[PDB]
Amino acid sequence: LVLEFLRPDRQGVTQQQFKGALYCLLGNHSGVCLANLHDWDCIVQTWPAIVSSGLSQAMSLEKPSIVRLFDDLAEKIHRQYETIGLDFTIPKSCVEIAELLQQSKNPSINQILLSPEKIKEGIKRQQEKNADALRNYENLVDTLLDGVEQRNLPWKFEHIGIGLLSLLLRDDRVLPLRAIRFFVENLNHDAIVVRKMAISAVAGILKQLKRTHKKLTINPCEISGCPKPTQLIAGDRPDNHWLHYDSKTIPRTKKEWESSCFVEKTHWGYYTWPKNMVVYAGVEEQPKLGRSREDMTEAEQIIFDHFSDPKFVEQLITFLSLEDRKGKDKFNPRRFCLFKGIFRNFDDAFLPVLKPHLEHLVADSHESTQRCVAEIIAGLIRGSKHWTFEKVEKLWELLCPLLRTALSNITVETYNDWGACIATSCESRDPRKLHWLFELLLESPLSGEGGSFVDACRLYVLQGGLAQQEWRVPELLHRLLKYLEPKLTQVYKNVRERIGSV
Amino acid sequence: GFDRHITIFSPEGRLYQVEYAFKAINQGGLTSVAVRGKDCAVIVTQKKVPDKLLDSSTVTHLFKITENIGCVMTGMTADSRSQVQRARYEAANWKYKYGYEIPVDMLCKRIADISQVYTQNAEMRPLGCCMILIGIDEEQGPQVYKCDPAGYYCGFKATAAGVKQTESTSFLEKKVKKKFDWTFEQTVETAITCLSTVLSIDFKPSEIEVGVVTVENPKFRILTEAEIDAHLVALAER
Amino acid sequence: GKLVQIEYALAAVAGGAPSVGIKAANGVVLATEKKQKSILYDERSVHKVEPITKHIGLVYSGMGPDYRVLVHRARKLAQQYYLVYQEPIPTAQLVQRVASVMQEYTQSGGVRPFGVSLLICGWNEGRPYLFQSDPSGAYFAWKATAMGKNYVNGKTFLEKRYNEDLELEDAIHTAILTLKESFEGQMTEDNIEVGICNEAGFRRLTPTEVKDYLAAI
Amino acid sequence: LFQVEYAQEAVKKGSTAVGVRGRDIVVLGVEKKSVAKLQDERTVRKICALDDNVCMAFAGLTADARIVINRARVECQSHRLTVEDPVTVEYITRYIASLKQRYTQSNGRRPFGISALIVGFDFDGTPRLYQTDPSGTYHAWKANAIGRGAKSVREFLEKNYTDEAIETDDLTIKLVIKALLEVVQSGGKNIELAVMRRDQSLKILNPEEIEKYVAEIEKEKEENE
Amino acid sequence: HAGTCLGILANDGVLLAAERRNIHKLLDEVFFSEKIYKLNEDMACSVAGITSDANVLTNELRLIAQRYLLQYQEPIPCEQLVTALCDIKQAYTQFGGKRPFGVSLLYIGWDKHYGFQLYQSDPSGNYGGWKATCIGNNSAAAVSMLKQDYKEGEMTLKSALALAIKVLNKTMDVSKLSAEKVEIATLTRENGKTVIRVLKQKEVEQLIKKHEEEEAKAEREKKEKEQKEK
Ligand SMILES: O=P(O)(O)O[C@H]1[C@@H](OP(=O)(O)O)[C@@H](OP(=O)(O)O)[C@@H](OP(=O)(O)O)[C@@H](OP(=O)(O)O)[C@H]1OP(=O)(O)O
Repeated sequence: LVLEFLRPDRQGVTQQQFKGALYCLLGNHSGVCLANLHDWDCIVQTWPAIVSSGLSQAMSLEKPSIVRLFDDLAEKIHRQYETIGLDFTIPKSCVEIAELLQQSKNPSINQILLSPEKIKEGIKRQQEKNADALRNYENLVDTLLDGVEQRNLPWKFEHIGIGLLSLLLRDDRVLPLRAIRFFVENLNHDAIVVRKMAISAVAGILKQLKRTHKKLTINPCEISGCPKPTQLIAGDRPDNHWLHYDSKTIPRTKKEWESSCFVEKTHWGYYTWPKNMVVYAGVEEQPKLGRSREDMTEAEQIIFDHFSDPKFVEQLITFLSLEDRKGKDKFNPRRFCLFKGIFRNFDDAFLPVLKPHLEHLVADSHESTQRCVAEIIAGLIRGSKHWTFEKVEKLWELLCPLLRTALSNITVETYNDWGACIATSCESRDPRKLHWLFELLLESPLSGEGGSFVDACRLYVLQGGLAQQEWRVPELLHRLLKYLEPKLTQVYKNVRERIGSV
Repeated sequence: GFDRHITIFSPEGRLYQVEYAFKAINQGGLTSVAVRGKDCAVIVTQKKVPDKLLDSSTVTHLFKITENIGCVMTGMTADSRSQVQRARYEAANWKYKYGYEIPVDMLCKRIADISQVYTQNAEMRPLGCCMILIGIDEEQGPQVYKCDPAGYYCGFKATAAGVKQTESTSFLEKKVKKKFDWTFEQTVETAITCLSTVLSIDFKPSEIEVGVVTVENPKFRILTEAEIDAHLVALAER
Repeated sequence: GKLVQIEYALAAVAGGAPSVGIKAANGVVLATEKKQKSILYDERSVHKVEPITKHIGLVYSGMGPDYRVLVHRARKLAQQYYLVYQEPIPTAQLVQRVASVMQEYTQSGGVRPFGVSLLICGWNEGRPYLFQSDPSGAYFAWKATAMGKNYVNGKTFLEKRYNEDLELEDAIHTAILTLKESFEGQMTEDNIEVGICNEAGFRRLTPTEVKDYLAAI
Repeated sequence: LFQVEYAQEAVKKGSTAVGVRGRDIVVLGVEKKSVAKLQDERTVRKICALDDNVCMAFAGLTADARIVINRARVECQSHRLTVEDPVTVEYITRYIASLKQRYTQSNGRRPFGISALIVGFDFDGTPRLYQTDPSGTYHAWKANAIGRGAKSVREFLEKNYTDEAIETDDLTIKLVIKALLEVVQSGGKNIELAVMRRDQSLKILNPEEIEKYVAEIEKEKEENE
Repeated sequence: HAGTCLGILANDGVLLAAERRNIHKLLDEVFFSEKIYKLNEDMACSVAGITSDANVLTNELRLIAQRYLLQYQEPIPCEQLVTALCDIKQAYTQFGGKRPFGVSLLYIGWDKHYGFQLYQSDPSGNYGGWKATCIGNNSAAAVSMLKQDYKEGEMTLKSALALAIKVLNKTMDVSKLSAEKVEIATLTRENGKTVIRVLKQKEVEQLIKKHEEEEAKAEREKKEKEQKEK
């Protein structure tokens, strides 16, 4: 009945009735929203209706109150939304306790034990309800998608619909393929607000489309050859030595790369070994990279086709390059998540298309162009975790020159963004795998070719990477101390402060 | 918040200090009644001399603003004298500037306009006094007008000020609703009966002070104790 | 705080007696409720609706002493323009000048803002003009407006009744109807004050004229 | 006290300005920050001519600088009207420092909030460089820097400043460019340089001219390597 | 952010386009003149504020220009007019016993010294020269849109008007752009005289029609491209 007032087809609805119905749908500050009701059946009716209210004819966006109500309805829905079921099966263990509760004397009403036929009926209804919930979820995505594509819908309503669609990312199921196409296509939508909403959604879609990686239980004592002391000794020990970064240890070969354990996370091994320790499976067991696109699933194919097309990438790079706020812009980790997902899922399939853009972005000294490349570089390095040795070596041959040019061009506006890129790339990774970058920033941080301030920025980016690898780089920290000790009395104030921090 | 301390708006939209000024008028403990008859206007106020030592002539609440205009002041006495001096100056200035005597309505507006300034500006407190001006307007006949600390002014067929103003207004309303235009004797009787009923005093001539203006004699006249006694004795024999 | 004082001043206007302004093709009508508290009060002694010039008149909802200060300033501003340009002041010009005085009181310290909202009607160049000025000093041009108690209810009633083409006589009737909606007791010629602006200029309808309009309704 | 400290924070955030006093040329160089994609750079200056013989570079709040610069310019003309002589660089600095000491209102952000490097030539022909502070203290310096990276630039200037460095007008311009180049990284894109000269009007070098000097310093660095 | 005001500078002219919004049905269209007030013969301004706020600021700006004309008998250069008002705004903010002006203004003008120019003044009293800029409601979306579509040194008044209609359509909360709800003024030099002309409703309507048909052609091409891909 409340939805009838905001129906677009209904005529003679009047401004007052439409405004009143929106207030009923908004709800009280405390109480039933009536538009965010948990049940899918209620949400499927309310969400499309709000989006299609734009064509109502009783809607005056020109009046300020109507816009405030629509913004409040969207804000309340976003703040009070919670994921809604989709599967409600109850485990057998719970039913056994329930049967005992039915069969309990004292405060007991005599009742027949549930018939086997009755128990079967309950299972059938629950299966129907869960199937019905899934049907509603797919319809809500389809109906909301129809609303946003309406020929004559005010822009505000399209924005409200795209936000509602973003709330429908599930985490238990991949998004309907039509929605995946809309979000990848809307990555380059003219509105920045829609573009940011698409970036967040596509990064989530990439996690849904991610293929699981196998893991192998390992004995830390066996690989080290150490006895693994019973007492809880903490810090560097004989058993933890392999994790430490050593120049001789770095694999630098295809055979050595396959042989090395590559533990990854920094915390493992410092205080005690976990009862079960997993080092990841061998490359052959792990999901095959470099698929031909015939193998890729339809959802993966949609992301692949758009990213592969040169024009789509060129537009995306230009939109990413544009400044949004002057002096308030930052790394934006959501952009890093999108790139890390693309590289991890597609194994550098789009690396040739992105290569011309990356070279140009590094050359340009503009703060915005440098920020965009930094996010891609951080995602490219992080996405390379499960890549084969041949692929990782190729990425580094391209990356080492571009990073050197970027560090040379580091400026007050972009110094923080470059520090974030190095820190994000270094975090959660084995130091031995990232040996190319560690050598790159440690070769001559205080070269002095850039000048003071540039030297301090280069020392700062190196400091961020060393901090991320904690205790797993006994060398490198020693090498930096040796490099810094002669220059301690030869540095200006900006460098001196950075030397003190490092 | 200082809303109560100074004359600035409260969250409700009310200025408390003006309300406190109204409380001050009642603090004196004296009540004044003014009635407008067909041919005359009369003012009666209770006069209390607390000490035998005080000279009776000096204690008065009835003042002559101009030859044809007289007033009754209810409230803080020093504030009353301040308003009376301002009204007298305004009346003289009007005759000098415009060549004719100020109308009673115009004089009440001028005092009320000065009263508004006190409500708007924090530095000056509102004056806790009520001015009732009686005069004969040549064009519109006898006129009774009352000025408030709020700066409001209005013309009244009959009006009261002081501790018993609410009770006095109720007695006056009944007489005004019924009856007819009153003669001078009836108008003086109405004011004295109203004050006597509210305060239950059976006033002796010394207790009440009476001021009158008539169409026949426009000049303001304060009745002598004997004249007040003649009205009181006539009221007793009725 | 000055902004908070303005909000508080607006509250006093809302608590004030209801006043209605309607602009029609041939004239503007300004109507106000003037219920005397007691039979003792003399109805003819004080007038809520006041002329500023031959063609300009104003009505208010809020504190009356504050309203009087503005009417004196408005009358002075009209005379100053007449002396310099030898022509009646445009209503829009007067409203801009009256608004500036209210802004001065809000900006200054040690002085509370005015607690009165002014509805100003004028006729210049053969066009009716109706304007509203706030304690803040903001002014808006309104085809119809209601101020004071139940202003929100009155304004919605005005929306249904108002027609783009209306005669002044019809406009007077709807203005009286708007006051009737929020009138607690019987409406009489003494209870309501009505002022009309036309090509002739602002005039306060005599109580006898008000009685005739009330009888028709 | 607190107001003076707040003003000092504003100057520290300001664009770096370096000045060198040379035998025949006083050079003022200020870093030019990027503005916005659709903005026009003509409005932003940071180097202003107080008079024919005096030039000023400011780091601090832009609005406060406009008021101080206008008041100083009116004073220079008033001094010329009263005494018939060009203002001494010290006299204009003293006036600006006094204006900083009093904003003309009790409290009311009395420190102006701009630190100024004032460079120019006296009627005698003596080159002069002075620094003004929000506190109202004014000092004379052979070379000095204000704004971001000022302390680091000063140390470079202390080592670099020498009789050889100020020997020729080109060398003095190069010294200003090298010191600015440490705080601001780029070629001529982010640097604005003004040369007062001797008995000549202030000249702001065109972007092409500054790039040529920037190119020469790079060639000297390569030869030094 | 009372109302959106958008200025675009083009090689042949500068244009100020401003939203016209009716908060209440009973409000009259006396203030429909809205922005593009006309400071002088060569300058015009748009205020992101209530009409009462605009009148005090516009009247002061007109007085400054007239004072310049009385002394020099030549029109005030555009930068000087903006700088003088900004100094008054700064003084109110800087001095303790004053409240800073809350209105942001957009200025379009032609001067002999720098030609057609567009400027923005913040409530702070700081001004900037902008090739294109927006103030008022939904300013952020417009500035992002302007940066994406503005071509520096290739803009023409006709291209600028088309960009304005496109950016206004996607930033203003009108729902459907109409000639009544948008006001556009153009400053151009004809002969030796600067001409400020508010575009007529019929002319503005034609621009909206050209934008609508162009959008339809793009939509038709997009559907055809999808069909070709299928
Ligand atoms: O084992 P999973 O649950 O699948 O997730 C892990 C792990 O997450 P947890 O340590 O929380 O279990 C990592 O760390 P997070 O940063 O996600 O906490 C890692 O992330 P990095 O790549 O940043 O190291 C990556 O998660 P993802 O790659 O999805 O971000 C990885 O998942 P895989 O086993 O799929 O690599």
